Amino acid sequence: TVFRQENVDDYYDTGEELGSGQFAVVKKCREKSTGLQYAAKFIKKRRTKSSRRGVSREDIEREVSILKEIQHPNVITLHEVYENKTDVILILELVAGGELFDFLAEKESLTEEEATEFLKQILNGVYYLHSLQIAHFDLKPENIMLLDRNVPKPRIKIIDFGLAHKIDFGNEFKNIFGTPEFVAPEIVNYEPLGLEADMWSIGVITYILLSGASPFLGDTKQETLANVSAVNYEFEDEYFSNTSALAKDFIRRLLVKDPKKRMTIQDSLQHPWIK
Ligand SMILES: Cc1ccc2c(c1)c1c3c(c(C)cc1n2CCCN)C(=O)NC3=O
Repeated sequence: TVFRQENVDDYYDTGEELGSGQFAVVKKCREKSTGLQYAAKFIKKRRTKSSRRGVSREDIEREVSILKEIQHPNVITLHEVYENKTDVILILELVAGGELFDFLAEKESLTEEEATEFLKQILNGVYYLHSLQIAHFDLKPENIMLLDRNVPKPRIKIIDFGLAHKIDFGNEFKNIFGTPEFVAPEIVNYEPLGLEADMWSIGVITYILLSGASPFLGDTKQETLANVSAVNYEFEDEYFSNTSALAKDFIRRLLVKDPKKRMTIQDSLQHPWIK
């Protein structure tokens, strides 16, 4: 697909850097015509099959494709897409609030009820995504951003659709992932994937949201992958002493090895802990 060929620097005033990845850099920017602030994600094109650097066109095309289809309050919105000889620039909505977990670290421990306030927003967004048969495939704290952190009840936005996929009938999908600590066993054992994987991550995220401790993070990468696969974790009284029974039951119904037995996003919204 053909993207905007004009130089992004002709319509935007690129500036400060917000974050860096192996094949991408996101800089803050200001649109010249509106004076509005956005986020500029510079994805490095592979532009040479043999090369293991840069991202493949197919992968970029897919993220853009999914992004273009998204339109929900709890999901980042794609503004424009430019490209030149080396990069594909995605002008994304700006979540000036930064990471939800950084904002939370700056306040007194949230009550379980307040924690649920944020989690619900996450669920809403994932509810939208799964309703569109789209799996994020990379849900993790760092991808839970805040639109504005200087407001009564800050809004959360799910970002990074680089791993997102359009789950369609007819053909199974084997593997694609990131951080072991947050992926589901299906991903670890390269077994067929689906919307269930996102639900697993949700359970992992709520667990951290409540205890502040990761449920599967081990000493070595291998240990984590083994912890996740063996689906072994615990609600050690040290961290889950002030955690309701309903809270734990929610996490339990999500941290299930067998996908078909795991709670669906529809179920989670109806769970008594969420009410
Ligand atoms: C205010 C702020 C700070 C850091 C940001 C971002 C925004 C940010 C943004 C986006 C992405 C993909 C990465 C981003 N990062 C990198 C870190 C993501 N955990 C994005 O799509 N919008 C952002 O504001």
